[PDB]
Amino acid sequence: VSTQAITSDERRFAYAVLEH
Amino acid sequence: VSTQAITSDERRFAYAVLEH
Amino acid sequence: TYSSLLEEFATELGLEEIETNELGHGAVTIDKIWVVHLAPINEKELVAFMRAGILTGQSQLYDILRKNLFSPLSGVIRCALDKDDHWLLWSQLNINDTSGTQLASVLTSLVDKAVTLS
Amino acid sequence: TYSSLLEEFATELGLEEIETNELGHGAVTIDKIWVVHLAPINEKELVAFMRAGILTGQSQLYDILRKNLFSPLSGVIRCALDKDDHWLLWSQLNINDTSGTQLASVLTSLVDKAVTLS
Repeated sequence: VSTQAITSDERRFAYAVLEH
Repeated sequence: VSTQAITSDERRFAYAVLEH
Repeated sequence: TYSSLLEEFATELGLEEIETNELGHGAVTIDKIWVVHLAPINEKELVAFMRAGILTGQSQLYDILRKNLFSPLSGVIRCALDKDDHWLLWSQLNINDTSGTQLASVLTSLVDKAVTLS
Repeated sequence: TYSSLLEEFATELGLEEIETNELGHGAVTIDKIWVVHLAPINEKELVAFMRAGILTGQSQLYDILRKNLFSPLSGVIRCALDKDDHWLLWSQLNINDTSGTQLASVLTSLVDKAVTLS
């Protein structure tokens, strides 16, 4: 694996898939 | 679960899915 | 224990004793129409699975894909297609975590989902 | 150990230390374009997952469904669709069975499969 550490509008898209 | 024990042409279809 | 698991599934279902081959592969018939195959797959785990027949026509595809997410829970039912385009459904279970009555439970779910696709 | 797993994945990848919230949810960015979400999901297990963008047009559906079979092996990549019809890919892994370098391995597979669908 080639790259590194962060996030944005997914502690939205994420937060949610994490129940859906 | 309602019914019980046996098989036929799947020790074929089975035998195979078991690698596919 | 894979054999102790089948020893107990046979009990919680009064059935003679499930005959396995040398790969511990066994089978059960359900409502006379459904064959459920059981097989150890790893050291830790088994698979229960079955054939369910043809793809509607199309687009039950999206609906399965939309539900093919991960789960916190064991015994989830997953669907694939066949070489010859029949639904195949299966669940994989930790053999030590799984009572004979969890297994019967998975099978019922297996057979529910097939009835619904078929 | 979920936190010891991320402690070691961070190492085998020299990255500061992966910040998690209170649900241990963390994220990594890959080739600058791909966000991989990591999250404990059970007591025994984690999920690694990500968004990959739109369904070709159709019929990569069958192709995923034809490959959505069970496996003896850990780290298999599974695909779902989004509410808004983007591929979501994920793998679920036993947290005790999984080294920091297995995890990097899953992520690479995750990102391979997305590149191929996208």
